[PDB]
Order: sequence, then C-alpha cells, then structure tokens
Amino acid sequence: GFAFKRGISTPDLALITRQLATLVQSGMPLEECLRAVAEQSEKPRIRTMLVAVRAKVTEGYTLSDSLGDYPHVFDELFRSMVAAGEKSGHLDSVLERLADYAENRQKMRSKLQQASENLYPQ
Ligand SMILES: [Ca+2]
Repeated sequence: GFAFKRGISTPDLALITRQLATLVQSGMPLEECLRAVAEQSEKPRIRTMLVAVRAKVTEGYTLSDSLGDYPHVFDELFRSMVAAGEKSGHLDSVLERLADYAENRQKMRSKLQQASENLYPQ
C-alpha cells in the first residue's frame, strides 16, 4: 500500500498564492476568496484541491490545517507561516509575504531551468 503524489508547478503555486493574498487583503471572507481562486483556475486539479481546502475551512478548520491535507503541495514552512498569521490575526500580511516569496521562487527557479536547457543543447 504505497502511495505517491506530486505537488504543483512553482508558477502555479505563485499564481494561487498571489490571488489568495490579493482577495484576503481586499477584505472578502476567506471561504469566498478560496472559491474565486478555484473558479478562476485553468487547472482542474488545482480547482479540485482549492474546493477541498475551502470545504474544510467551511467545516471550521483553519487555513493552515486545511492546507495540511495537501502537504505535497504546501510545505511545512508555507503552512507554518499561514498558521502564524491565523494565530496572530495577520493572515492578510502573511499571505502577502508568501505571495512575494513564491513569485521570487518561480522567477529564480524558472531562470535556472531555462539556463540549464540553454547550455545543454548549445
Ligand atoms: Ca508585495
């Protein structure tokens, strides 16, 4: 009974984290923010995931706890940061920090991937 799951692409994580941060900072309810990010996704799997995260949130779970249903997508640091914002009343600010982080991660990582590819078939 071995299982294996992969997360999402670094740009896909950057997009959904930016969108969530944007919506939460505009003052819309968290559950409605999760709905909009899901409904705006081009990726069926991400829609399904965020529907599922939202479903746990509506059943009373914190965002951090709900994201822990997808540990292969949101790592311990990401979830820890969310948990910190929620425990402290600064989810809005932590999501902004997570969105900036994920964006810079995507950019840096994409560069390396591209440079690797560039040099290889040179
Ligand atoms: Ca920023």
